[PDB]
Amino acid sequence: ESSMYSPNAQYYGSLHNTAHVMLGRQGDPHGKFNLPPGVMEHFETATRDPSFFRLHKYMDNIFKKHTDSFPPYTHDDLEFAGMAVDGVAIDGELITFFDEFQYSLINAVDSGESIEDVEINARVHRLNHKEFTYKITVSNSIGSDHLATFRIFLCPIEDNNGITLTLDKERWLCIELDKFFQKVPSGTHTIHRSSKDSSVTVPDMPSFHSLKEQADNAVNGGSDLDLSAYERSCGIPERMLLPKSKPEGMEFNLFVAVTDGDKDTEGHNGDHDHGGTHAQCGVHGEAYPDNRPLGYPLERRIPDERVFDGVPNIKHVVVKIVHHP
Amino acid sequence: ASSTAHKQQDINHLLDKIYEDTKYPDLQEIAKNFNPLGDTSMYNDQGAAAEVLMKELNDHRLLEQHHWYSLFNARQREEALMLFAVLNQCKVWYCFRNNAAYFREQMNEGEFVYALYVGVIHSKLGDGIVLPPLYEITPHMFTNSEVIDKAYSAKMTQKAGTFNVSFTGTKKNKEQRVAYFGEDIGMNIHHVTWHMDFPFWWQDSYGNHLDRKGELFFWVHHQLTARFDFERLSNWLDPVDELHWDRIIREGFAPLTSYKYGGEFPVRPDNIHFEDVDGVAHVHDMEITENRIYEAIDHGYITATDGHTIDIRQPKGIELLGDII
Ligand SMILES: *[C@@H]1O[C@H](CO)[C@@H](O)[C@H](O)[C@H]1NC(C)=O
Ligand SMILES: [Cl-]
Ligand SMILES: [Cu+2]
Ligand SMILES: [Cu+2]
Ligand SMILES: [Mg+2]
Ligand SMILES: [Mg+2]
Ligand SMILES: [O]
Ligand SMILES: [O]
Repeated sequence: ESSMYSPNAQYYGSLHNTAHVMLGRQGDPHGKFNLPPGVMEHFETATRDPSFFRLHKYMDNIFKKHTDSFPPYTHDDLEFAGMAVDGVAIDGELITFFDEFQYSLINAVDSGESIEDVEINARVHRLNHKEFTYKITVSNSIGSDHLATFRIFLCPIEDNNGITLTLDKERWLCIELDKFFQKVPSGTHTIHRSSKDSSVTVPDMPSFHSLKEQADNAVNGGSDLDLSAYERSCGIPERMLLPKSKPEGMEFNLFVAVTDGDKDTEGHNGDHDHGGTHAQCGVHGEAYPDNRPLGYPLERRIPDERVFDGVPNIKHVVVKIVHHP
Repeated sequence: ASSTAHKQQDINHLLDKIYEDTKYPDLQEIAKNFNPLGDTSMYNDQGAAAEVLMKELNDHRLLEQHHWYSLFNARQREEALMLFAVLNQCKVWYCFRNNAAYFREQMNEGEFVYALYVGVIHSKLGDGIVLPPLYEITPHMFTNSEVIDKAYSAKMTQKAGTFNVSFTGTKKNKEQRVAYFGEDIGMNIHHVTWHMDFPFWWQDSYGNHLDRKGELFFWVHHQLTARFDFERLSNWLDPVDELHWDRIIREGFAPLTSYKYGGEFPVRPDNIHFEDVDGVAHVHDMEITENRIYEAIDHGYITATDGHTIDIRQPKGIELLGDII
């Protein structure tokens, strides 16, 4: 990155953070023109720049050399014995669209002495999607109810040239849609999971005006303000859960791995509140709740797809996403 | 004997199994016994073209059989046109047929096929004849090497078969998306036949003027270019760039096709600069030529050999430009 956890910054330096500055300053690399830092030199702005994603794919490939160095998972590594994913379906069509969102610009302008504010807003078009629900039918033949981790990914079927991808060529392209822990009772049952409840996403932030109104209303009148209804600001926006897709529709693989929740949460508390964004943003003030490597079970090479196909607790199905312009 | 039936049959026989000595005994007899110099009254030029060609043949100056032929090769073209010139002077079909049979057995097959085609097209004796498609007369020039090899295998094993052609390149090559345009066998016949109908070597002393040829040269190629770009637009591609003598040719090409005699067609790598071609031209010569043509366009006149102006600010100007380009 590097962080202050680095055991040897004198030798390994700070590749990623220095790269942000190297890239950000390429419009004036010698300071001759006195230009200010580039968009890459703030986390507020870095993703606006196309080169952000070229830099971060470069960095991602460094990590991938390490993750690719481990032996592929075996059947015995992956099997959650007695747990079979019988079916994966979605209740509701997968549909994206653009809608409009407003935020205040008042703090950007200069207010005089004794000059009344006027409302000044920006309106942006933003991606969004319709609500849907996963229906994951699972057969538990273990003999007792068991905690399971449900890991949900969206994977490309073909590339932009129309070439069908192998699982090994898909896995590093898959995007995480959800991760959750749920007790699966003995027998056959359908788990339902709302798109709204994804542990990858958080809702749009409340506006500054709304926070002022709610705080002021609570303070005025001796009313206990409680905002325990809102989430953290870390997390993919809920509205961006799905890729845009195409008006003609595109098909993707919806990949579901159901894994041993006891093993995954050992040393923690599996059936406890982990907040709404633990997949990539963790749990405020607590240990990370999932012991598996990030990306499990897609983070190692899969040279032989037969291994995955032979594991009853892994299943993928084809889903279609349609963009409404 | 001059009936359309017999003329068509004669042409069919002359073009059959073109890489081997004729298998038709009547054509064999003509090739053995006919004397192109034996009756000057056969010809509208009192026999001159026949004398010219027979002298080259008797002096052993003609390209051997079983050898590649290119119309763009000056000497090979000159030889093909010597045979065209004989056929073009024949007054009656038996002169045309007998000279064609005679020289079929003496001349390079590529030269012979070319001369016979343009001879039929440009002689009134050819009226009513339908020329066989060149993709069945010289299939190597229209068929990728893999399919030719299967045909060779079918012949080696004496087993009939029909083999599927499936476009050059891979799906990773975006240019393959539009291979169905330039590789279409009929599009290639369109192109060769246009040039046979309107040859750059035409002189009106051959018998007639080719009206507006230089402007039709502009137009037919403008339409090929515009039609190709419509296929690119249909396939999510941008329009083609224009070539520049001082800039890279981005898109290479592997024909995966072979001559019957001469070997495989050569590949061009992606992203290469033009190099001087020994025996043809320097790249800089192409730039100078281009500059001189643009000088005429921007002057509004072409410069004659003695320096006087040839006005092109008139409707024939585009035709005169086609003539010089
Ligand atoms: C060739 O194409 C035909 C029709 O498209 C098909 O029936 C046949 O199986 C193909 N042969 C091969 C070897 O693909
Ligand atoms: Cl149920
Ligand atoms: Cu970064
Ligand atoms: Cu042409
Ligand atoms: Mg021969
Ligand atoms: Mg030149
Ligand atoms: O970043
Ligand atoms: O970052």
